[PDB]
Amino acid sequence: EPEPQMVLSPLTSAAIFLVVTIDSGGEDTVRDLLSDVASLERAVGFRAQPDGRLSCVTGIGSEAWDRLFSGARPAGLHPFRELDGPVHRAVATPGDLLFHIRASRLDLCFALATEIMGRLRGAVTPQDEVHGFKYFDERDMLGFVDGTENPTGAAARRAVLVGAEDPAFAGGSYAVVQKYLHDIDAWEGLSVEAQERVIGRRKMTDVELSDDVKPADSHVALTSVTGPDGSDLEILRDNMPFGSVGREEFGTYFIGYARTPEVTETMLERMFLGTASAPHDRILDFSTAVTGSLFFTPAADFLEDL
Amino acid sequence: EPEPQMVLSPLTSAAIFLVVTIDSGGEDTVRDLLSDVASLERAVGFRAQPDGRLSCVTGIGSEAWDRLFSGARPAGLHPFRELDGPVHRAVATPGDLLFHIRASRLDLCFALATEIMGRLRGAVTPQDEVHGFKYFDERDMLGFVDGTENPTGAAARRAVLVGAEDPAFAGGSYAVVQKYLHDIDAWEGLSVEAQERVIGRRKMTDVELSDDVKPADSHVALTSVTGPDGSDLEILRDNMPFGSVGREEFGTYFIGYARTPEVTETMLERMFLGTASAPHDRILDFSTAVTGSLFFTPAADFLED
Amino acid sequence: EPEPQMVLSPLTSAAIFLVVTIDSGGEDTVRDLLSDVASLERAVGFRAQPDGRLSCVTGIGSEAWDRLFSGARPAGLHPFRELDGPVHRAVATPGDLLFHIRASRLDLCFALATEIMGRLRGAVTPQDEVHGFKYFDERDMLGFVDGTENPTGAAARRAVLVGAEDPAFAGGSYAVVQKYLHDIDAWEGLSVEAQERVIGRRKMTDVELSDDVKPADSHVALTSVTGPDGSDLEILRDNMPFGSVGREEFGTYFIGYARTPEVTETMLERMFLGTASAPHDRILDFSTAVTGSLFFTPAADFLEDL
Amino acid sequence: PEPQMVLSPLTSAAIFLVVTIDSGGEDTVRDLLSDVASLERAVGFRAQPDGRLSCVTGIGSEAWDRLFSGARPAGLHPFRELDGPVHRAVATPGDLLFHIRASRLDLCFALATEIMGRLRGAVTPQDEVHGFKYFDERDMLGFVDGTENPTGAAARRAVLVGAEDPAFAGGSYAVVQKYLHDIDAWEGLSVEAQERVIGRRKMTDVELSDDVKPADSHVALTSVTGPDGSDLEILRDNMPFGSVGREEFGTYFIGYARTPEVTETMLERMFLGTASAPHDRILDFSTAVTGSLFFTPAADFLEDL
Amino acid sequence: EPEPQMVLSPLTSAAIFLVVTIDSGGEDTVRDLLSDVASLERAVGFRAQPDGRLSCVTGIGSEAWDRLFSGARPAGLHPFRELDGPVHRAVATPGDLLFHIRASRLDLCFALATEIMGRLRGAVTPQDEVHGFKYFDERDMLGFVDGTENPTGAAARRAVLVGAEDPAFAGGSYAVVQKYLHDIDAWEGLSVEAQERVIGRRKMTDVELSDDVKPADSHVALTSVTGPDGSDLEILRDNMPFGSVGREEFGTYFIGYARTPEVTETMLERMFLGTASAPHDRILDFSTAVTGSLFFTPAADFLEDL
Amino acid sequence: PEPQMVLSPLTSAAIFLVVTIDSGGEDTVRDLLSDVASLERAVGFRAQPDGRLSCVTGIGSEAWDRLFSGARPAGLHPFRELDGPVHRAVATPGDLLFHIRASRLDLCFALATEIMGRLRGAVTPQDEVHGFKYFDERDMLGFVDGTENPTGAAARRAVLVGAEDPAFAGGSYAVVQKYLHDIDAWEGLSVEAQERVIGRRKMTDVELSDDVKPADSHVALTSVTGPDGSDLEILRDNMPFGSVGREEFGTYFIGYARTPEVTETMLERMFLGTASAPHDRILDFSTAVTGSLFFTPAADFLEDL
Ligand code: HEM
Ligand code: HEM
Ligand code: HEM
Ligand code: HEM
Ligand code: HEM
Repeated sequence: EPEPQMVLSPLTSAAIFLVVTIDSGGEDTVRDLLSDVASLERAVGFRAQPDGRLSCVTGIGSEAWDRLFSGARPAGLHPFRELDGPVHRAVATPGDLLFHIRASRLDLCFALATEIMGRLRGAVTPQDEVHGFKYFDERDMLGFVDGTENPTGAAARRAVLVGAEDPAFAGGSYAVVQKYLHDIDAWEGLSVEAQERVIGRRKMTDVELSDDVKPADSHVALTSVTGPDGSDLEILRDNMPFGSVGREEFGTYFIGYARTPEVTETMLERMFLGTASAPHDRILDFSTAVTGSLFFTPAADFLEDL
Repeated sequence: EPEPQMVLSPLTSAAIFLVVTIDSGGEDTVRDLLSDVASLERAVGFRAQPDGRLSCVTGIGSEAWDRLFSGARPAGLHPFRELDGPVHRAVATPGDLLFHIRASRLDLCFALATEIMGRLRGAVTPQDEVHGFKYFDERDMLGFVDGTENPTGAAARRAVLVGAEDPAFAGGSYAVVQKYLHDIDAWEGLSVEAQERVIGRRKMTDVELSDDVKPADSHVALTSVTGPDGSDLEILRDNMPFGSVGREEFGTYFIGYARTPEVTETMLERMFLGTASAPHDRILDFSTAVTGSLFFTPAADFLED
Repeated sequence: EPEPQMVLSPLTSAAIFLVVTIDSGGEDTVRDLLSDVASLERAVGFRAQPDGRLSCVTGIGSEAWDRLFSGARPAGLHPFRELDGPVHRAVATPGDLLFHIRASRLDLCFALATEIMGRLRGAVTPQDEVHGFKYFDERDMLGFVDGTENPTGAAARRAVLVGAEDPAFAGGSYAVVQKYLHDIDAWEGLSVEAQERVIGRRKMTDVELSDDVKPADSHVALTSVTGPDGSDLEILRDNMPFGSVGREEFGTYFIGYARTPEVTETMLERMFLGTASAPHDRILDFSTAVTGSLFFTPAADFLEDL
Repeated sequence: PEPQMVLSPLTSAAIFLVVTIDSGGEDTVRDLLSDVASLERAVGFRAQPDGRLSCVTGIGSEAWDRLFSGARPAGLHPFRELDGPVHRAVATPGDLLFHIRASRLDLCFALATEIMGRLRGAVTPQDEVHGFKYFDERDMLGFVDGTENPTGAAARRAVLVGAEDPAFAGGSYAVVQKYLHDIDAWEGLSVEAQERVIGRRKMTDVELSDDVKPADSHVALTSVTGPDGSDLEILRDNMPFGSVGREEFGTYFIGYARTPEVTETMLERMFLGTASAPHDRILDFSTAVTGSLFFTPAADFLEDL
Repeated sequence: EPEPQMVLSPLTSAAIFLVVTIDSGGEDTVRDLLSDVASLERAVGFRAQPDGRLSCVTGIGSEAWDRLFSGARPAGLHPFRELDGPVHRAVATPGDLLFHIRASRLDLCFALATEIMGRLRGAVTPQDEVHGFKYFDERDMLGFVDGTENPTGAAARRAVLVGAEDPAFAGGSYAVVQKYLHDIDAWEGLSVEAQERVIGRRKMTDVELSDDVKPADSHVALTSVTGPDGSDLEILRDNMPFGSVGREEFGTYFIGYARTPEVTETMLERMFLGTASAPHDRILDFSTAVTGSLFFTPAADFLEDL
Repeated sequence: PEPQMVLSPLTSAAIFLVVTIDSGGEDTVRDLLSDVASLERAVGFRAQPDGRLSCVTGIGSEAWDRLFSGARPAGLHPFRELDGPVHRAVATPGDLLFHIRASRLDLCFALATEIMGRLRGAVTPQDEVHGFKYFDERDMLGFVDGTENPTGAAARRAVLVGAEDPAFAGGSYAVVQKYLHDIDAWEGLSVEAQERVIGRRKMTDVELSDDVKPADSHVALTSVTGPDGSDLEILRDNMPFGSVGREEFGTYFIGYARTPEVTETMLERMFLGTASAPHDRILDFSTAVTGSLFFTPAADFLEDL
């Protein structure tokens, strides 16, 4: 192979998501940083082994790709597509670079973020900064276990990493991000049985509701899709809660990785636009998307060589 | 008698500091919450034993004290006193309640803060909310180990908890908070040897500089105070870094507990106003205080009733 | 002076409860063992320090007391008082000796139990043996967090240990054990909101229900008692799940320590016989007591000197 | 093809559940087999990564024929009784095996509860054992147990069906026997005598040298080389269990191998002896009270049902 | 109390023992260091809390005490007394200062030792340096669990700390050190049953041999001594293995603390000189003492204020 | 082909043992080599999983010739002395290397004891070092040590012999050098000067930028690009050691590579210098007192003797 970035990371309990745009003239500064970001990851992380588990995944948007590089583009790379649904909208917001920084402790994330933004001062404009924290039993802001059906091992490699279909960019992946805010008051007004019907799984035990009872507009129903192959289409997610109690913000930061954006984009269409049997994903009646961006996360080797 | 709040907490790596003012008419909602805050601490924390190490310490300001209660006031409770130094200023900012929430993980802090603010929606106005994280070798935002000379065990009990000198309020303590922002660019322009001269200890090994070489305007020099009998006056600190990379905010949230505010206030006067030997604490040449408040943290029993 | 047993133990995640009767002629063998039980706890436990957290608490029943010792009896010691409620029955079952063994691992518990019983074979007859385990995040078999409102530190010392009121036995405590079996099918038939009404706290978050809403026949309602003093009366509980899936046994092993049995017995009367405003504790509609015994757990120095 | 979790990390707790399928139970069983992987995830995922919950499902010979039609695994037959001059290996009923392992008992128990909940009415329990690791991987006779198990690629090659039965590649054969030990007898031997029974040193777990290791020692009789001269290996995960009230001290034996021929050879040598050894001396202190053989299919085989 | 030094330490798995003599003219350097040793302990240790468990206990010998201080002497302070037995001899070797440094990791021990010896360069001459490590189940070099019968809690405070019998020096203790080397070949030639008869406990299970079978010349027999009341006289031990495989050195570094040396010295006389019943402690047939020193470890306050 | 445990997890304790084979000792050493894997398991198994005990056994050039029938690994020769204008890399005797690592020194010692137990009489100790990692991966000079080692596939490729010497695939080449430091001298430097010697920042471990990194910095000289254009990498596991009484503060260097050409190049650069650098400045505070090269065979090689 070539070495991929740390897309398949161990379970980590803290994250920083940084989205920036590249200012006029910024391209050179950015190119230098990209070639050093792996060694900054080691500088910050190595001394905190082995509990640290610090990783940084760097992604580049469609328009930024063309400013930074010439030659081939990854096959799937385009701007995030707005979805204007009957009721709900998936918005598009600007973002040229993504840093998805993960570790077992927030401070490690922050130390690496500090170093990266230190090198980019003057070249970039911050668009989003989120400090995420996992709840102690892998629960999210809605109180459900979040992560359970993610693929693992070889299945994950198959679902997430670009291969032979675009061989110049093998080891890469496509990341979609959306920042969601929740109406927790509304959510907390449902009974548990009602909430389970929205998600499609049991709250306490995390056992999937049987097909005979799981609503067609439940989240798990609409995000299960089968390919042309008859095989299930999979993504790798690492959703993180965030918020502020003083400003009444409670949020889920969605990030989904896939070997092609077509998979992630299909799931999004089903959620926002609905199907024959479902107006839309019921989870969107409690969750509003306020950002939306798409990035390509190259193989590690690609970045080293600049 | 009394169970104190969890003022002497184990080392914890995450904190939420929440400072609020009480709206007119809010007093009753607040009173109910104060009587329940211990049981919220257990509800959220008990199931995360024993790694969770969740605690909440609740403090009440001088003006709010008068709105909430009648009868005795704690002897030492007054508003934070501004210090207008020749060069540096310690400001005073509004705050009626303090929640000092600590645990081994941020999410536990957040869950408890959510519960508290949920019960207070409509009664209070948030003034400050800070999510702190300790760096992995007890270092602070300036890269120095932070906490080393805090008292422990019986020395800490003696330094922090109100006793027989104000017996109605035994088990209590006085908390001073200041939010500091640092000029990291300036700081990182000093050599390590220069930084050590600012703090008064060695950066990598955390060994105190010897008396013959420690500057008089170093931080450790100015915050060492001896009482009339010649014994050292101590406080208990739990400084936490915080920040945002995007907005270039790099901060230290200072919190100091003491059995009387006179100790904390003296150290502050020495830092801001100087001594014969020292114009001011050199650490203030890299650190600006943007909040300042004083609270009394009652014994736990006091709140139960 | 006196050093209590390890009644106030840290949280431990395994236990063995062993209840035996003394055969005729067994008294001398039991007396020798009682003087050695602390040294066996060291023999087994010391090598697994400090993770091990092995503790054995030894309790003696009312009629056993008279066969083993002459001199003073602890003031509160009598047989367990059977409760014959309108609906639900707290039975009293034989028990001369209790060994309440706790540790962070079952094998340490088992090792100690093996050594104790090895010395006592010939002289005792086992009546009950339960291997208990912690379930998830301090949850019991009904899926609720169990322990939350126990007292801690000074408050626990005062609620549990005999003092000046019985000075010959200061450092002692009274233990009540009852093995409960649950009807899981019935219980799972309830909505979560209905279950929360039975217990009197929220299931997921373990927040207590407000006075505004807490039923009077909720468990938390009936087991809250304020003394003549105006102060609450507290016990220390360390309930352990146990069971067998093949036999459909799902259980809670209740053990509660108190400085006098009057406290424990009142809570039991409220639960089984009811109050002015509540027939009986609704928890008993899904929980059957099949054992019941009371024991005195002497101070450690009492046992040493035999 | 993805195998089941036969090669598991070291785990300190286990539940072994053996059941028979009632008449008419076959359809309920087939549904459960297709869901058992997702129950494993539901129960286990929230305790990652310390949980290490795994369930291996095995199917007996007669049950295989009730549940499926067409080709059978080449090696699948009922456990063969061994009627030795002194010691006997009995065969007991069992159609399905759930070998559930984790770092904590409660994860095992939660998964067993879910499985048996789906099978209520279709199956009858024959055996349920809750096993625990004892100290430092010791068994109930006080010896370290596991030391010579194969690891990594050697283990993959010893336990997984391959080319020799390609329709069932990814599978394995599990033999289970529940043993009870006569501890009184055992503890009457000196340590040196016990070492001669096992074939290794008690405290250090170093193998006895070939010049002193008896031919009727356990390690001697269970070391078997093929005609090509290579060692024939199995993967074991013996677990202690017991009840102190009943004076029951046991070892639950489970051995996995790519063909039952390997496991069965070792068994014949233990029970029936060799030219130079009447039987395995360990059987003078260990009685088998169960005996069953199961085929543990590749994971994909179960998914597609 | 006055604050004692960390004589009662948790179980720690690494130690450095440093014994030095003070050169002529060294006295002042030494006095400065003694007043700073607690703050060096915090500097080195604080950043590794709470896994670190670094402690240093500082002791002063008889002749050094007179060079360093005027005022009272601790009542019990004298040079270690050589014991010239019929077969075995307890030697006395020079030592003015003892640093007993303990932590969960060797590097913390070493960092503190480096700081201390750095301040004393020029003033002192090293006599003994041992780096000790605990075997993984609290076993010593002879393969027995070592530490089992040590006192804990209040019993330990009573056994080790000076009180009202020498009130000027309350909070202090007396440390005896001896470095032993073992004849492992001889030892390994005994059966386990024979080794158990030497020590007086069971090897694998660490259960004491019963009084009716424990030999009078076993180690546990000769180091059990009762005071006038018939109460056991106890010390606190923290023996540490050490060794060098290339030089065939396998050793136990003995350190025992007591409130008066009379107790420790009694046990030593019994071991080396024997009694009416026992020629000498059989453990000495496999263990040779090559050092011997006695130190007083003052209360921490005493060192602060010089 | 199964390698030894060259690529180990991070371990915080080590023993390095170097011996020579006495005349006539060769049969004894051959026996031990065939058992050393089973001794690693005897001692380590019971301490799973925290123990992480591993033993890597290396054989020198002249020992190879005395011990083995046929072909030699391509790269095996005696360590070549380097006689630089200022600093000298000495070559010292050593036939056998045991590189023992674990999370705790007692496991290391136990295994070392057992090995030397079998070898007493047949070998002569030349060096024995008990190493321990500082609490944040620091070496005796106070710098983080290990940061740029390769990982995973990159490491597998830089360390393990492949098809270029197919009889010995799975093997590796180890160079050891024991270094003693002049701490007094080194502590005389400012932090900025020390950073110039190493080529990275002290506290943060960030590499100095190319326009500030000296050419005689350690990181500068031990960066080597092949004829390939690609970086040439070794795998290091340097361990501090020492004795405070004797004023010895040391770094035990061990580097593995798939050919010694890589390690030897870096050594020439350090000791003999380049176009723009007299020698590695680190050698101005570090004296090598040993030097040997060994071949560490595949595990399978040793098993079959
Ligand atoms: C708005 C906040 C979101 C929350 C709180 C959330 C939460 C959840 C939860 C609780 C599950 C069930 C457990 C699990 O398998 O992780 C789940 C499954 C999943 N979610 Fe989401 N989700 C969100 C948004 C999204 C989006 C935007 C997508 C796709 C673009 C997505 C894709 C999935 C997928 C594919 C599954 C698994 C389906 C399967 O079971 O086979 N999620 N999510
Ligand atoms: C089936 C047997 C039992 C189960 C499963 C059970 C479970 C629980 C649960 C879930 C709670 C709420 C959380 C907490 O521990 O504070 C609780 C509280 C309590 N239980 Fe029980 N319990 C049982 C039997 C008993 C018995 C037999 C007694 C007394 C004799 C008792 C006394 C208490 C007390 C005093 C409280 C706390 C009330 C307060 O909030 O002040 N329990 N129990
Ligand atoms: C009856 C209870 C059993 C006990 C307590 C027991 C115990 C042990 C112990 C202590 C060892 C040595 C350490 C090790 O390598 O794990 C061992 C090795 C072994 N046992 Fe058993 N065992 C039992 C039954 C069985 C059975 C029924 C079989 C095979 C059918 C078996 C096969 C093996 C094998 C293959 C080895 C490794 C031999 C080698 O060193 O190459 N065991 N057992
Ligand atoms: C080679 C030196 C030594 C070794 C290897 C050794 C080893 C042991 C062992 C294995 C035990 C039994 C377990 C325990 O309670 O710790 C023990 C007990 C004891 N040792 Fe030693 N020991 C040594 C030297 C000494 C010396 C020199 C003394 C006293 C001056 C001493 C005093 C004791 C005492 C007081 C006990 C406990 C007695 C009681 O059981 O009530 N030891 N030692
Ligand atoms: C006194 C002996 C030594 C000390 C104290 C020492 C210390 C260090 C330190 C602090 C680093 C920087 C952090 C890192 O990347 O690990 C480093 C890097 C390195 N050292 Fe050394 N080192 C020593 C000897 C050697 C020797 C003898 C070699 C080679 C023969 C060597 C090869 C390397 C290599 C290859 C690197 C990384 C180069 C890169 O940055 O790409 N070291 N060493």
